[PDB]
Amino acid sequence: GEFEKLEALEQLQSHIEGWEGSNLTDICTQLLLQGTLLKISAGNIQERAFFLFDNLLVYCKRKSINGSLYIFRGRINTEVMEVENVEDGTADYHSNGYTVTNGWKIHNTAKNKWFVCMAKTAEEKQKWLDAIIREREQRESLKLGMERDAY
Ligand SMILES: O=P(O)(O)O[C@H]1[C@H](O)[C@@H](OP(=O)(O)O)[C@@H](OP(=O)(O)O)[C@@H](OP(=O)(O)O)[C@H]1O
Repeated sequence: GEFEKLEALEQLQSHIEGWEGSNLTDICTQLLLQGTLLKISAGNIQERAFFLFDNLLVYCKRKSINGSLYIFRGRINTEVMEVENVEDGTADYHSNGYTVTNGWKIHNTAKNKWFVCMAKTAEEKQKWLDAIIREREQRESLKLGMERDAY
C-alpha cells in the first residue's frame, strides 16, 4: 500500500548522493518511470539517469557498503515543466548541431531553461512521452477533483 511505497521512495532517494531540496517522501508517492537519456543543455551533451515521480522530475549522473548509485544534478516541479516533441532529423542549436532522433525538449519554466532529451530507441521515447502525459493527467485529475469538491 501507500506506506510501503513511501519506504521504497526513501530507500530510492538513499541511492542518490548530493540530493538537494525537499525529500521524495514529502512530495511524491510513486515512480512512473526511470531510465537513461542523453541530455543536451547549454551546449553540453551528457548522459543522465532520469526519474519521473508524481509531481517531480529528477535527473542524475550515474556514479562511476556504499549505497550511492547516482549523483544528483537537477530537479523540476512538474507543475512548471513543459514538453515539446522534436522530429527525427532536426539539427539546431538545441542539440549543439547534432542530429536528434528519438528526442524531445523539456522546459523548466521556473528557471526559463530548456534542454533536449534523447532516448536510444523510438519505443523508449514513446514510453517517456506517455509517462509524462500520465503524470500530468493524474496530477490534474487529483487537483480538479479537489477543486470541484471545494467549489
Ligand atoms: O558539466 P558542466 O561543464 O558544468 O556543464 C553544465 C551541465 O551541462 C549541467 O547539466 P547537469 O546539471 O545535468 O550536470 C548544467 O545545468 P542543467 O542541469 O540546468 O542542464 C549547466 O547548464 P546551466 O547551469 O543551466 O547553464 C552546464 O553548464
